[PDB]
Amino acid sequence: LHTQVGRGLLGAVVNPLGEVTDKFAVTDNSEILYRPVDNAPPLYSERAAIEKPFLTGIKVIDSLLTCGEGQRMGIFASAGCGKTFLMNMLIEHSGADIYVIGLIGERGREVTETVDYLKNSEKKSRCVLVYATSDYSSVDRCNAAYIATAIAEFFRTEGHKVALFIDSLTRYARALRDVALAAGEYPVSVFDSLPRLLERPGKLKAGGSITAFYTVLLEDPLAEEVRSILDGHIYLSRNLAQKGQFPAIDSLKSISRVFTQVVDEKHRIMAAAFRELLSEIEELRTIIDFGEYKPGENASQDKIYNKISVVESFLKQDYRLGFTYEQTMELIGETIR
Repeated sequence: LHTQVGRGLLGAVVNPLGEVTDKFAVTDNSEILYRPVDNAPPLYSERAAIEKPFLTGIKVIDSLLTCGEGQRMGIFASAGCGKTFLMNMLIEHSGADIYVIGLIGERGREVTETVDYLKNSEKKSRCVLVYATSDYSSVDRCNAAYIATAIAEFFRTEGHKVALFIDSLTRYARALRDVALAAGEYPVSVFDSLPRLLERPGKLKAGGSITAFYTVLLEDPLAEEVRSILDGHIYLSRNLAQKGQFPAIDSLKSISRVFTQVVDEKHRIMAAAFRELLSEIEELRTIIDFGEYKPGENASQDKIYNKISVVESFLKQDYRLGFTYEQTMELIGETIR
């Protein structure tokens, strides 16, 4: 019902009981406070409008799927489309003050993977990790989500720009379902914990912000209405991963619902122009695989064909590399020209 919060948790690993069990970094700060894990979402009047971009350093995201400070973004993928590696990129190449990661229902190898990743990360001293493995109860998995959010909420009230990661909402949802049948399942369900959890992030007028990334596993009914609640979603295409396209983000099947609110007109024009070229390329891919593309016949098709490699090159991104907003807009500029 209460968890540890504060700068003293920076660099630490926290189990579903709110106790530190490991560290991936050590900091000079030792601030430890206590707050409840279940807190009310901000009043609408307390919430600031999402107007400022949350840069990720990932070209396809920053250019076509631009995130906003205080936004909730879904990450939809089937294991493995490189979901974990996308999250790692989001941590490395963004510029948040503090990163809070909640790993829900992960095998435990997996938990150690994230820890070993953080142990060599440059963001190590700005991260807090909360985990719940497959060996913990369904109640403990749910609390892992609340603890991570509550930890993030404290940093937000201090005015920090916080990025919250929940991997995954899928395993969290199962745990919630198992908990629901406990006590045999007015006016409180166990099923409604999911919206309460998701409306907690955001930018506060009086405080910092929480930009949250919720991962959803694909193999689902409420995968479709976690989508309904959030402010956008990123889809990792299995097709794109197998073609060696990394990150395997399907731009055309993804959206940031705050896109036009966080980029200027010049950006908006380039993005729209890029998406059309993308659509034209997909049309040609079909025509090619149908065996109806002969060079020389249609000048427009030939012009589109010769744009495929530069477009693919723009979408491609080494996971170790991060791009500034000026670089991304510069690159997409030569792609559509």
